[PDB]
Amino acid sequence: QNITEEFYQSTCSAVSKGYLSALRTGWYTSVITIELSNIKENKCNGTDAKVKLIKQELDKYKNAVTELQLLMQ
Amino acid sequence: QNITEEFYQSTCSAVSKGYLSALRTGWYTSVITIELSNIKENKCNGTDAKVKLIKQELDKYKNAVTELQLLMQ
Amino acid sequence: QNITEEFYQSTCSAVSKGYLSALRTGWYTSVITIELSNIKENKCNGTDAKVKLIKQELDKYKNAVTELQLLMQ
Amino acid sequence: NYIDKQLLPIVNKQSCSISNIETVIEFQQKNNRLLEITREFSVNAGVTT
Amino acid sequence: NYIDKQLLPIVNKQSCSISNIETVIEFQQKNNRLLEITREFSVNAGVTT
Amino acid sequence: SNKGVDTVSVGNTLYYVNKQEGKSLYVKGEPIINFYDPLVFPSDEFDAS
Repeated sequence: QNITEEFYQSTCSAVSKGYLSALRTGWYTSVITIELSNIKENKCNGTDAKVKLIKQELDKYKNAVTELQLLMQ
Repeated sequence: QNITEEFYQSTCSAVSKGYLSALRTGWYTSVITIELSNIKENKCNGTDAKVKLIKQELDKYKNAVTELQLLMQ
Repeated sequence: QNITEEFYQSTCSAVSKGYLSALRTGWYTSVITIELSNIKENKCNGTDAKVKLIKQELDKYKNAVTELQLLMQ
Repeated sequence: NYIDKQLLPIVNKQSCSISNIETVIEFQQKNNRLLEITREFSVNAGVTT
Repeated sequence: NYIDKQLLPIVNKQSCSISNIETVIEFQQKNNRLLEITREFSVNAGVTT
Repeated sequence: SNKGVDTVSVGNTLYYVNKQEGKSLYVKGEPIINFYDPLVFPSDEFDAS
């Protein structure tokens, strides 16, 4: 055990000694990039033609990306 | 560039002049509602009868909604 | 109505009387565990052999768990 | 009698799994906005910032 | 021989794809609670409020 | 000291010097079994007839 407590009745306070420190004095930046593994619509028909999973799943993304592209100014 | 800095040795302090402001003095509320595009169980059997995706996927939701209905009082 | 306001011109301050209280003086801990409903890979071939959903879906998890196992020290 | 009593029951059983699946996707997909919201309300217990 | 050597190999390849799918789904579904937890610990680095 | 004392009462308000251990909770999960059914044709009895 390193950490301890000292108690002073003179001031009726308690110190907690035995800590090593790190004082943040600046910032370090990094530019992380990432790429989209893009899907190409597969042309042909499924069980239900009224259902285009590949298309809707892209517009779900595209539209998400768009809503973020409006936050940068 | 608008923003600049002045340094006063008299007080050993530095001001950062050149900011335009917006001071929040109240709130503006809005009530947004949204509806569930509900799925109706499709009655018929699948490849594995012991697997009811649609029912469990609703109970996954239903039960989530229920857990929120318990936080309001 | 319980809550009221008193206004003092003497001090130019306003009190809000009429609140009942709860003062946190400690913590109550509980150890929650949860188990993984594990999937066993199904060995046989699908429409596209180059696609191993069950395997990739575990490695998606496995790798998340691993990345957390690196946060405890 | 094999086509009709054996292989068509399974192709149709298959035609049902694929309808359920295509739907569970389309449910997580059309209610995308709802499902996200209801998540981060679950995570902040009703008040999010 | 078309039914048995050509078309049954594909119906069975499909009955396997659909079990994989149905399982990967049923995995995101029974461990639904776990996966949230393990998500929000990743996002708060181990301590969430 | 937090060794000897776990509680300190001061009047009508109770302070807790040490955290209070609680019920342990467990959420049990059983492995999900994927099942399929291969569709096999009896060619040998047929290739004889």
